[PDB]
Amino acid sequence: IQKTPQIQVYSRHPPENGKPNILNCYVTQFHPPHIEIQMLKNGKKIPKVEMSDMSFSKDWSFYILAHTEFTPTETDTYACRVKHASMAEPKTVYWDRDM
Amino acid sequence: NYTFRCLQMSSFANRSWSRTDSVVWLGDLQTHRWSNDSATISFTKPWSQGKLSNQQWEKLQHMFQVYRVSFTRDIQELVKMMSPKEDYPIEIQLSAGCEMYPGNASESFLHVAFQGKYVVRFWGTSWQTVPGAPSWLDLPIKVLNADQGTSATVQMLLNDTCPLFVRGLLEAGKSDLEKQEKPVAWLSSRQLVCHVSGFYPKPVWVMWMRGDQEQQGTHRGDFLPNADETWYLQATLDVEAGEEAGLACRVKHSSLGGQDIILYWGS
Ligand SMILES: *[C@@H]1O[C@H](CO[C@@H]2O[C@@H](C)[C@@H](O)[C@@H](O)[C@@H]2O)[C@@H](O[C@@H]2O[C@H](CO)[C@@H](O[C@@H]3O[C@H](CO[C@H]4O[C@H](CO)[C@@H](O)[C@H](O)[C@@H]4O)[C@@H](O)[C@H](O[C@H]4O[C@H](CO)[C@@H](O)[C@H](O)[C@@H]4O)[C@@H]3O)[C@H](O)[C@H]2NC(C)=O)[C@H](O)[C@H]1NC(C)=O
Ligand SMILES: *[C@@H]1O[C@H](CO)[C@@H](O[C@@H]2O[C@H](CO)[C@@H](O[C@@H]3O[C@H](CO)[C@@H](O)[C@H](O[C@H]4O[C@H](CO)[C@@H](O)[C@H](O)[C@@H]4O[C@H]4O[C@H](CO)[C@@H](O)[C@H](O)[C@@H]4O)[C@@H]3O)[C@H](O)[C@H]2NC(C)=O)[C@H](O)[C@H]1NC(C)=O
Ligand SMILES: CCCCCCCCCCCCCCCC(=O)O
Ligand SMILES: *[C@@H]1O[C@H](CO)[C@@H](O)[C@H](O)[C@H]1NC(C)=O
Repeated sequence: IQKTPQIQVYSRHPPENGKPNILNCYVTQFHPPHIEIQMLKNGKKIPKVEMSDMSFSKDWSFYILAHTEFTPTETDTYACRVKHASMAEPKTVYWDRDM
Repeated sequence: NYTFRCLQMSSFANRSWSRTDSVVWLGDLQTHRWSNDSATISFTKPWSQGKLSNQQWEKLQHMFQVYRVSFTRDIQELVKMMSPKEDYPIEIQLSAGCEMYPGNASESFLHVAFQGKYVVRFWGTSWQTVPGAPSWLDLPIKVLNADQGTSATVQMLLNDTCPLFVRGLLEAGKSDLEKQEKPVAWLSSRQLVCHVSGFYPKPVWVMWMRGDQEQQGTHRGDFLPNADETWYLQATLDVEAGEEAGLACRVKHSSLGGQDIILYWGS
């Protein structure tokens, strides 16, 4: 049966405003494996996002990691938005500026 | 201990469309991918061929190639014969490999899930349903067990090929498998958060401290992967404000020596 994705957003290096960094969006616990993942900068789709190969855990649920170059600043928001048959609407999780 | 796990994921949408993709891990490091759109198995490490020769690797690859076509045909044939009782879409996953233990020791496995639930395993010399699996699986599994050639090959692959190939991998991949990468930490925040990122291998200790005393309220989050074969973890501590003064996050990790990272809240 279907399992809804969990989404966590976190940065590879300490986030310091103005310093280039990598933002990660890890999407886990979902089934079936077909899914759509976008990373957003101020609500707009970021073009070059890299994804890992989809894989699954011991409990059979799927997972995938997306990541993109980004520069945190005082005025930009970032987010990860997922579309999946288990949800009526796309689900979006904002980076909290700390992680 | 290292576990080698070959993960196959096959999706069937209708009589006309399906795909199978696999990924292979040794411990927490990916060694291969095999995309449905690819004729051949891709290496994700310079040592992914282990100690096999180009010709053994080719024979082994050719068997898998044959298996991937056979698998697909056999499942579609199986859905036709059951129609209309087993409905599209169908999701089948297999996890197969071996776990290498202290000394010469290894154990192999082959588990199969259908619609996200474990239903079948290969054990001993045959395929079996696991208790609680749907009873329509009994007949096709009895049939597959009458296929002596497949049973011998699967027995060989699990009991012999797997451990031998993996010993070659651990030899060939030694310097990546034993790599050491140092974490960086930072603090944010009521709830104090110690973020620790970039460490490898996975074992790590992270704690909120006041002086010498470990703060028992420390909650370790989940380990989250970074995209460069390193790990991320945070540890959080709930604290009455003002009260933040004197706390530090301490990180102990093999890559650091005995030079722990110590970050004091308040600078
Ligand atoms: C590969 O290794 C297999 C063992 O390893 C397990 O499964 C594999 C796939 C991996 O996952 C691995 O990590 C696992 O540890 C090995 O399977 C073994 O095969 C032999 C036959 O070749 C089996 O022997 C027969 O056993 C039955 C008894 O079975 C029951 O009882 C035993 C315990 O008492 C249980 O362990 C079983 O699970 C069952 O509950 C006997 O009735 C039978 O005797 C009859 O046949 C023989 C001729 O072979 C005559 O000599 C006798 O007198 C009788 O007529 C056999 O002794 C053994 O059960 C089986 N193990 C398991 C767990 O099933 C496989 O053979 C290896 N294959 C190769 C090619 O290397
Ligand atoms: C995962 O991988 C597997 C295995 O590689 C894929 O399975 C194969 O998919 C291929 C490509 O679709 C398929 O080849 C078809 O065989 C058909 C008969 O069964 C042919 O009729 C068909 O030919 C048409 O398309 C070709 C290009 O793909 C054209 O070159 C050709 O001229 C044909 O074009 C005519 O007919 C088509 C309709 O098919 C039409 O659109 C055109 O306009 C024109 O009328 C293909 O050659 C194999 O049969 C499959 N091989 C298997 C199963 O072993 C599988 O699809 C992959 N899954 C995904 C999702 O990617
Ligand atoms: C079914 C037993 C598999 C274990 C045998 C160990 C041999 C190593 C194979 C490495 C590459 C395999 C790629 C996986 C192909 C697939 O699952 O469809
Ligand atoms: C089978 O499913 C595929 C994948 O969803 C879909 O695009 C298509 O409608 C189906 N193909 C046919 C011929 O119905």
